[PDB]
Amino acid sequence: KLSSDYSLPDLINTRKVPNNWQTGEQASLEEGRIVLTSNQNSKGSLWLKQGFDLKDSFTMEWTFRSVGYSGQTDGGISFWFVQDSNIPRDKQLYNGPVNYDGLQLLVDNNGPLGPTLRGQLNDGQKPVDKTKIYDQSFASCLMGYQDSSVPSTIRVTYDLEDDNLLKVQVDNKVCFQTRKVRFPSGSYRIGVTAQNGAVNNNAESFEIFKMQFFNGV
Repeated sequence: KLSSDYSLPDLINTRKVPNNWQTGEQASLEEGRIVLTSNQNSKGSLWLKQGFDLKDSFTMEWTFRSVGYSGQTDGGISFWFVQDSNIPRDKQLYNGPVNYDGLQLLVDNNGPLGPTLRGQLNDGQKPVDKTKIYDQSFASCLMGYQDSSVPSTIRVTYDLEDDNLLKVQVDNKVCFQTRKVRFPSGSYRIGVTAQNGAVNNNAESFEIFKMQFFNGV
């Protein structure tokens, strides 16, 4: 049930960035992956050009890794499913929109529990208090992500016909789920952003190996 216009092919043997996606800031396609960060204090975006018209259920699988640094930082990678009439112009929150309307999934390790993958909601009306990110997650889970030889796959499933289940999974292992989130039908934006910040002069490099978008669950 895979959808091509909203997915990212095998980047191995892709030499030019696929035409249905746009990169930004220091994001380039190196070697079978889109490297979002790689120089000290870098940032990178990678978003779909066309907007997804959400009416029914969906499954969204991201595949990523981090390399080149072990230790605490204010860096992080975040995945977005946010309502907007184009690629979000705001970059103030992990190289992404601080004033979003939908879902942010943040992988970082600067919070009270160390490495996590967390859930974050806003409605577009007022931007989020970044100093409150960790107090304001609707759901989270412990998640070693730093360096781990193999990439992790985050699987986001939204099951409209089951009292709207938002279930996130890391490597087929349940990270969290809820029914407190019901996306109103609209045109949504899909992308990932990152930054490694400045702490301890780190060069944490975030890589995107693939992303798959299915209609339905």
